[PDB]
Amino acid sequence: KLSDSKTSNIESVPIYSIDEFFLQRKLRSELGYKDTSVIQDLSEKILNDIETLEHNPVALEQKLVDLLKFENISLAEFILKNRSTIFWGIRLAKSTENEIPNLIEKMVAKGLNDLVEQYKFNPAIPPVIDLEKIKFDESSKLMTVTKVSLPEGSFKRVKPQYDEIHIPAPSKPVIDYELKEITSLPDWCQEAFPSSETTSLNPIQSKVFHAAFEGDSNMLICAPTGSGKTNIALLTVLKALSHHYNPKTKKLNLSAFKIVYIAPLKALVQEQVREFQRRLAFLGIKVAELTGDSRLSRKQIDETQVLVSTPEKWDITTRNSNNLAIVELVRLLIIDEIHLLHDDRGPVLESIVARTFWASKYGQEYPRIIGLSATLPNYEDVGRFLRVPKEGLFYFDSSFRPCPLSQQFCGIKERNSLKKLKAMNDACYEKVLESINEGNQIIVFVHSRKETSRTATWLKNKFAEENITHKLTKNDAGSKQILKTEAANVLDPSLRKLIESGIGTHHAGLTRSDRSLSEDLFADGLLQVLVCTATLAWGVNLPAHTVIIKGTDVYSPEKGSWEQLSPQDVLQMLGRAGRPRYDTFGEGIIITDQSNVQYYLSVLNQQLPIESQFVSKLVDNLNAEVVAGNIKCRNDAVNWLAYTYLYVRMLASPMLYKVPDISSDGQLKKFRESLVHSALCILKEQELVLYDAENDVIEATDLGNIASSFYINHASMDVYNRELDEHTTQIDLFRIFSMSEEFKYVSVRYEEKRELKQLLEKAPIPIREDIDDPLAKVNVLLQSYFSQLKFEGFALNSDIVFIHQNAGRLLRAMFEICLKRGWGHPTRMLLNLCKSATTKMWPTNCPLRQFKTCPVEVIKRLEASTVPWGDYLQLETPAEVGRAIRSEKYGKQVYDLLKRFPKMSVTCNAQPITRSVMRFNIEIIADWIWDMNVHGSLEPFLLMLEDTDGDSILYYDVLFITPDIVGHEFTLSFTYELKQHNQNNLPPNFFLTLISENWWHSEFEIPVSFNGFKLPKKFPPPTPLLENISISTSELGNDDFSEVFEFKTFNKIQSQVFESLYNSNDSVFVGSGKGTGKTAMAELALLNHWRQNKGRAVYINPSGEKIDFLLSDWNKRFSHLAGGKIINKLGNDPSLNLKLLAKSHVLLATPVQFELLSRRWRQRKNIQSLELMIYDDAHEISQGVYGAVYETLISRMIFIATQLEKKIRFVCLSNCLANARDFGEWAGMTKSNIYNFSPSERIEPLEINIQSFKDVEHISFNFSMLQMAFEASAAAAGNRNSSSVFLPSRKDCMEVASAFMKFSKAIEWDMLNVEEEQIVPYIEKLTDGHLRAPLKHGVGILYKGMASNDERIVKRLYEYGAVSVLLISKDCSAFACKTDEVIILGTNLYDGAEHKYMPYTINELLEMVGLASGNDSMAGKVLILTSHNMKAYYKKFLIEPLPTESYLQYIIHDTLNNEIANSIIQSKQDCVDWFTYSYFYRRIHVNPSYYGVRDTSPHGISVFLSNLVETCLNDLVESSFIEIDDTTEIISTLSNGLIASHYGVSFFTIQSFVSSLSNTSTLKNMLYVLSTAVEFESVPLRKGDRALLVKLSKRLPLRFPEHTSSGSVSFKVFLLLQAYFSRLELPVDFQNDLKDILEKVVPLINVVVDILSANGYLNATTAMDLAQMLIQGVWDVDNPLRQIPHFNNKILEKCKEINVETVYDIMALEDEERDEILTLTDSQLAQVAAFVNNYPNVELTYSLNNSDSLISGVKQKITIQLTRDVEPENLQVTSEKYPFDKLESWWLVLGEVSKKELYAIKKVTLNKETQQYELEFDTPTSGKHNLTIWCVCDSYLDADKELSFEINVK
Repeated sequence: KLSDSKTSNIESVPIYSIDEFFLQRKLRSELGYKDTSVIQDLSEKILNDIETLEHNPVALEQKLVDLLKFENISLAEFILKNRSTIFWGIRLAKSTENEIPNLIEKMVAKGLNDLVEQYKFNPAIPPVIDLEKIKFDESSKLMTVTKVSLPEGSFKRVKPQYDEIHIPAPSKPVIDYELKEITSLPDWCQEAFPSSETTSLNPIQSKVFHAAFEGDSNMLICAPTGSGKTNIALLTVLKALSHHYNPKTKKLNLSAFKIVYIAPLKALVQEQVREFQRRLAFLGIKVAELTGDSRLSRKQIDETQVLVSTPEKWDITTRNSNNLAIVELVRLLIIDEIHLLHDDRGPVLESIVARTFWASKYGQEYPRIIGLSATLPNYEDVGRFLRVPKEGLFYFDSSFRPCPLSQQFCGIKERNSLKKLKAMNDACYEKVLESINEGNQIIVFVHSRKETSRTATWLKNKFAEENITHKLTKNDAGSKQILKTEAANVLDPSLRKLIESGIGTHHAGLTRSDRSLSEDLFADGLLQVLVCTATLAWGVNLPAHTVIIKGTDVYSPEKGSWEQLSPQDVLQMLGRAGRPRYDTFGEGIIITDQSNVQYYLSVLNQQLPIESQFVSKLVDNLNAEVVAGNIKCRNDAVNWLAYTYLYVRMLASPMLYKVPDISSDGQLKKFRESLVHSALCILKEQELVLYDAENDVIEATDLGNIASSFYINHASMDVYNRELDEHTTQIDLFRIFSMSEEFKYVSVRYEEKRELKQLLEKAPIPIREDIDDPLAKVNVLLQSYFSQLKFEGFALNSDIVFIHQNAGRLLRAMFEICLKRGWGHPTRMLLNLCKSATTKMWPTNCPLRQFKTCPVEVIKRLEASTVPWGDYLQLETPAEVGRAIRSEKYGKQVYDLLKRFPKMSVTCNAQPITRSVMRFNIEIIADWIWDMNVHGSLEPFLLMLEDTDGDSILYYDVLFITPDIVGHEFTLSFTYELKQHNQNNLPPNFFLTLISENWWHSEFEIPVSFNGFKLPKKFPPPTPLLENISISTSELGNDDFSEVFEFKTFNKIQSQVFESLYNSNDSVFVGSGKGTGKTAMAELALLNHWRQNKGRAVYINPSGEKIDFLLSDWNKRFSHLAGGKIINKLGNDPSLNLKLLAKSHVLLATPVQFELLSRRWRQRKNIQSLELMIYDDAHEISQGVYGAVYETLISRMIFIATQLEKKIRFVCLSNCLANARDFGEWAGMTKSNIYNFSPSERIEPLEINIQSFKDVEHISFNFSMLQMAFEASAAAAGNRNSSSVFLPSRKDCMEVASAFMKFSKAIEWDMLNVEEEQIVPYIEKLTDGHLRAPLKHGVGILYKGMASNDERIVKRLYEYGAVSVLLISKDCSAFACKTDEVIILGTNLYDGAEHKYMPYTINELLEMVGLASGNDSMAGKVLILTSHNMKAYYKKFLIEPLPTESYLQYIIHDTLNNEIANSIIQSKQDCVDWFTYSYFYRRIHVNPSYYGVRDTSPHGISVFLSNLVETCLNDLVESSFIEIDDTTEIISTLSNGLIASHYGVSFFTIQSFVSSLSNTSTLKNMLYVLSTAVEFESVPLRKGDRALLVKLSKRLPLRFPEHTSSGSVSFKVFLLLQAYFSRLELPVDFQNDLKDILEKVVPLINVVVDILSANGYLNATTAMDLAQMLIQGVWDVDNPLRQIPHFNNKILEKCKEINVETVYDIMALEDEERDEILTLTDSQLAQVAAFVNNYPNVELTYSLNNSDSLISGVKQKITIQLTRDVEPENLQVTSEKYPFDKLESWWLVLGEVSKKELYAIKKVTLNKETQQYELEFDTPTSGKHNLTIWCVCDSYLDADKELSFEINVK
């Protein structure tokens, strides 16, 4: 443990780590005595002083101060704290014969504490090699053979200034194959080849056709200059497309299919993207240039199938693990210009090909490997490299060129400098005039940039001197016209004069339009000569008859000098020689020095060998692989090297690669080992990787990851690692930058010295380096680039270009390094430096400059204003903007930009979970207009939490701002384990900074917590268990009880609490780990409660599944043994539930369900009749709102026990907690029996594994985790321990199932875990097809919404051992299929609420973990796969349970309003009085920091409560929920709040409804209003489901209002309720979402209608009509028979024929009629009977006490009699669509239709066959009125009855 100072972990030492050599190591290392003997004697003396000193630690401290020479006191302190521990620890390790005495001696010497503490816990020889010796010393000339061979017909002609060595054009070849005609091809590809001039493939393209199109073999095609690579590629592309094209379907699967094209330069890449885009458009395939210049633009790249890119972008892409997801998809790889293997880039291509054939692993399929090459020797070896058989290995010579190319080599002989300029110029003019005089055009390549125009001038003047006739025109009447007319120049450069002489200049730097209009002139035959830069050879396809190369000797900043033109450039340039259709032959001519002669010949006549340059970067490519985890020992690298070109070429030729001994090693194993070690130890010593040389183990480090993933050379990384201090400031960073390997050879030429010094003098950032020093040059040029200066010299320009080219990735690497080390200012500065690096601007410049569309004149007025830029942002009007910039015109413009500038507003706070842990909660709003044109698809932001100083970085993350989160402010939270320094001494404040990754002066930072906080006191100890092999079924009084538990023995931890449960009648708490058996504990309390004949018993549990099981379980074991009725509860019908409570001895309910009853304990007598209440899984009283309600419940029951004096017994069952004391005192527990055990108290052994993976914290999971998981799973299955895997969702289960099939079907372990024969019948149980083929291969699946039969089958099959691999959706944690081993794949799940990925929490994960119990002696095994940001937290809180805090603070309005409603709380004081019974109140005192308490003092807490309540009460009266009768004052409930409390709806939902519902609102509007309820926030919102909702919105008529976000759940609800009304077929997800939605509707629509009916708005009758639709699952507009169960369209249709519409006609239907209509099965028929024979029929009889004599405005009473045809046995409503219970309730309504006024209304339950109700109403205005009485049912349709009558008013 490395640190600048002593920590408590470093200080204390355990015995087992104190080995036989510990002390001397520690002394020697700590003190610094390299010599052995010194420490050898010293340690002896120290231990002797420890031994013989029978005094004290002080005397030893003195003696140690003496021996350790008064310094290194921390060492003395190490010795002091571990005096006896080390002193005896060093002894025990020497021998057992010494040990046996030493334990006794140590025990007798009172050392027993340390002993209990103790009990409580390759034959390698490395050969060094010189990498310099291995790399080729011959420099630019890789000529391995001086002997060149020319074809006959060639000849040498000597001339005064040069030798002309020329070779004639090659003869046409005689192929013995007939070419494929364009029409001879298959049908689906005819447009892959244009209506060509020849309509046939050429010989090269024809011979290869077989394997290239009909076969799928890997291959290497080596062909001469310009072989039409496009078509050759297209053939193979078309072949790859084959096995994805559907058989009969004339369409093509553009999924699970990708192709890639690798080309040397980006230009050619773009050219091929163009040539492959429109060319393959007809197939519908999309092509793309791989935006490798963006790592964010690799997520959206997936929509394209054809990728064209550079080797480096591809290498980075494939190397970075995050992209491994889509690598498997590729099945075709075309490498263009493979012959670069000899070039410096080769190692990359080699690395890629190596990568392909290396980590195939599970894949077993290698993509189509196809290489396109030039004709050069060693094509043989490239074959063995690329795995090419002879069936694909092809080789063509110059003869098969589409246009034969003649050669002429000009060898200049000059000794003079300038005279060579005329040597080239005269030799050029010789050939310019030679060619042009022969009636054809020419093209010329130059060595530099502007040189093209300098050469153009010389040639123009040389002809003006003489001819100017051959280049003038081919016809002055029809050519010089355009030359003088349109071809005459409009463009602006000097070309105005040049172009008129018939010459061209394609300079890489001219305006695009100029270039276009320029090359179009050479194309159309006007210009007779085109001079150009190299770029033309790579980009635009513009052929010419003769090509001439001038210069050849080119400058290379990488080497800081000059080198000969590379072979590839020459070949590519000659790639533009000739015109196939027009010319019979082409021609190439070269101008070079006689020193070169043979080299360019060896290039252009098949002599240049292809040798590997891999060694040069071997160390880098090795590092990359080690990072990938593909190398862990030497032999991995040894095997890795076998897939390289180097290897093959070494095998083929050991004498050229300098291998000493192939004689012994012939396979080159030993050599590979040596080389591998030789590189690996360099990586070791440079701190890239960690390597144990002897024992063979390799582990990549942060630096290695940064090195590989950011594509940096190891040397630079070393420099950065070693030079970069934590104290580094701006000035040093530039020097650190300069020292990079990339600037190794930056020569400070004296020619440049003057011009440089001019800059160096006046640089804005100090440079300590002298003018004659590379570092200074680099620094200057970079700082110059940041000011975008201009230079005249080519030498300077090329250099600064190179610099600013690499500066980006270098600086990014530096930043990442600084961030990983946690150094503030370095990263802070470096980010802005990277920004300046990319944006060409200093932080002193105004960001308006950064916009591509901005006011030019405005900015310079701001840069020179001295005014803070941030002050312009708050100018909220174009006027002030116009003022600020001194312009009306540009004000209106820039105003829009200010409003479009990335800016945010943030706020946050601190929350101490526990002493050592601080939680940070932040809330952020993004405030700008997302102008896509500039912002792009995404704006990243660096989030950084740092210390007081701004030095050390505490926490960091990256926030990704997308378009649809702007304006939509949101929250985020994270964990920081508090610094041990700060933990003891409170610091003032931290700083939370947020800065844009690429926008200037967006930075905004703020402080955190500060205002003072009290950290919770460190947790007290748990209560361990004393020895028990005790308790039995016979300790139970009744023998009948003994037959319940069966297992005579009681579980270990379970037996302990027995006495205080089975016997004692006291309030009791049991916190026991989940999986230990609390379920069985609960039963004892009941058995005691029962045997003593107490009374009604209430079992509470939020876990629905467990309730559902327990009901089905208990009445099979308990009901008939003592006369008890057990029954559960559906909260959806409180009225039913009340009766269920009254009608049962014991019941099961969720917290909210029972709370819904208890919230009127005042009236409901059967509440206080209770005596026993069991509170299972109580730990969830902190689980949000439902938990807050759960808290409120038990709080109430306490309050009831108090207020009604009669005591109630509380039996709380929970999992492991923190300080149970609060929970105990809260529930009035006897402090004696509030048991609380720790997690590590499990009755069985559990072994939890946890693994961290990088770059997954913002996604579900990745490939490595999947592989890991399946490895662990199969490995577990191999040992008869079946495995259960938890996944985020069903989708993932399916995908992972497929993954299981491919994974298994490619290895040894791959079985069903059972016979392949006996299992077949169960495949016939496909009630869900999805599970067919997966389970068929031995993988079980489980998901929410699964059919009952499926779940039965699969789970039972799993238990039978039919499958050891179980896949479970997180949702189904409830389905507790306990197993031998559990796996957790990913801990993140996306949520559209917070608009990001959300992590698993302790409870879910724990509930998952609980499912572990190895067969008897076997340990239960758990594997958790997660991210780096979470591992610490999980391992922290899974062993040390998280503190249970109160969520109650969020539901204050609801509970307060409810308590006010029952007139329990009447005064302000009574609120606080009530609060005293809550966990919140007892918990806010022990951690006032967590709950936002302003003052830590108890006084402050009381103040907090007072202020809280006051604000709440004001909030309540604000929206008319309560009324405060002033004076003590007294408070009373009002309508809205009374409704809220009555039905149990959130305050804000009510508020929303009130201010949204109107007298003009309609059915649609009421639906929309309904969908906005707060209660729907718990409804899922899966990633991308919106797309599905849009698809549904086109099937449904009602339109969601466009003036609200469709990324909200209200949208989903609004649509799905319609889908429910329309009985529309839905997905498996939406139906569960639908069920969840429907669960919460019944007591909501009642609130709607009750709101409406209170204001006298007759519209209430609408909301009712809505209520019916919700219960029968149909629009109230359809045939009254559709609501009947199973009445399909056939029956519905038949009913027309018999003239039947109403339900009444169906029950009145004769039997002989049913037989011909009801074709349904018996069950369905039974349901039909169940619906029909309960369909109510009522008769309405109004009886007004006096039908005329009413006083105006007097409250006249009317009596309404409701009668029923029969006595109803059961008001249980039936509906095949509504999946709950419900009463048949009726609305009585009295209102005036003409005035839309409802006079009276009454909600009733029509139980008796006849009854009557009294209503009273306000007599309306004087005159006469038409009153109408409705009687409607809220559960059925078309059974509604109405009456109307006239009234007269005085």
